[PDB]
Amino acid sequence: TCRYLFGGCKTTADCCKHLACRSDGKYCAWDGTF
Repeated sequence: TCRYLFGGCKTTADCCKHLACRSDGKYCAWDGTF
C-alpha cells in the first residue's frame, strides 16, 4: 500500500516503490527510474 506523486506523506516509506516523500511540502515524488 502506498501513494504516488504529490501523495500527502510524512516520510519516504509512505510512498510507492518509486516516489520519494520530499520534506519540501511533505509530498511523495519519484525521481527518474531504475
